[PDB]
Amino acid sequence: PLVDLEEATNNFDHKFLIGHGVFGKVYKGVLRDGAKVALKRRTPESSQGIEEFETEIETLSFCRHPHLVSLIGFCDERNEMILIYKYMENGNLKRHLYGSDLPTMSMSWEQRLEICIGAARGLHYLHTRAIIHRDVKSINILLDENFVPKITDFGISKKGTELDQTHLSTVVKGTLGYIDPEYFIKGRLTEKSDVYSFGVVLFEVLCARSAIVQSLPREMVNLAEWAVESHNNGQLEQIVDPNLADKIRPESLRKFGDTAVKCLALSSEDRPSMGDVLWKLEYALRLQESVI
Amino acid sequence: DNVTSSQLLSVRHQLAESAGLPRDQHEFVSSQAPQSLRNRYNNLYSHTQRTLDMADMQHRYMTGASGINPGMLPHENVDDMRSAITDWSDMREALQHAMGI
Repeated sequence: PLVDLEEATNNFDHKFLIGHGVFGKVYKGVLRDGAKVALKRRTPESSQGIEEFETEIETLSFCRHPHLVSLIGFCDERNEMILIYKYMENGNLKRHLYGSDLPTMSMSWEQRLEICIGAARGLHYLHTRAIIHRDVKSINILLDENFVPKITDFGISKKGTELDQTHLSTVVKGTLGYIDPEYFIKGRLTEKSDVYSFGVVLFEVLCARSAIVQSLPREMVNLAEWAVESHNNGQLEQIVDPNLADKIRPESLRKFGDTAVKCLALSSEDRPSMGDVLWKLEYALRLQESVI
Repeated sequence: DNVTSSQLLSVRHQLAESAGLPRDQHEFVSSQAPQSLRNRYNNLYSHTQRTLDMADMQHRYMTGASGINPGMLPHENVDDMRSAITDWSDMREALQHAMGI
């Protein structure tokens, strides 16, 4: 923080709208200056929501990136604790991938890749700043009026000391489908733990199996496991995605799947850095053009 | 909406206590399994396990006992297991019916 006080204070009475979370709710609102805004009211269930509220303040004081949700202000007044961001018109990536409703059909392959690249750029920057997100997922990737991806939610994120090389050790945190198994079985956390998590998002984008962990089908319950079962050895499956038709150039499909497979390596040792993940994605977007 | 962990755990135990067709019905599922369609039991059983586990996971996360967010909201678990209770009381009806033949 170069400038210190960005402490906005008590708006109106609550207009029931938009998303809901486990620790607190989120509402849309318009401010005195006409700015459409997003209020993460964290008063429902104060089960150490305090800690995550403060974490999302200091982590987000490095508020200077096009692919990181910009914090406008905070509260902590008369028992309340609300965080404030610009309103993302198009919501989250999950919403656009076999969630529910709103027509004009599905996203394009280019658009999908443009999003994945943008999300990578954000995560890579976090790693430049020794910040490990820990809670990377399709729900946590917001996109604006122009579908520019923005990484949201940092209540679980961790800062390191050595800057880049940090292989730290703490309690296990995250979402069921996205937890780095090495982080789960051992308790060791690394920046590469975000890479596995992002690796799931990649396949989530591809297959539109935006359900990821799905407690209905066969031995294909874990998306980060059923997809690896293919674009690794079993098939290189062109059969895993919804109706992306004959729109993906086979060479880019191999590249995208290969990268997403490499992200999901069991040991963090073998996973690519978000930096390389980024280059690979840009190259897979690139791999959609030239003659013989 | 707005569902509590105490409320949740209450619905969890409610399902667990009701996931149990009576003796004389089960006596004739491993002896006079009515057709093949009545795997509806063993499919529901495993599903109820899945429901109860996810519910138990959900609870620990809300309580602060664990930092693994299970992936769905607390009201989604109650809606899943309140549903699962009907599935059992239908099995118990379906079996009483099919076996009384």
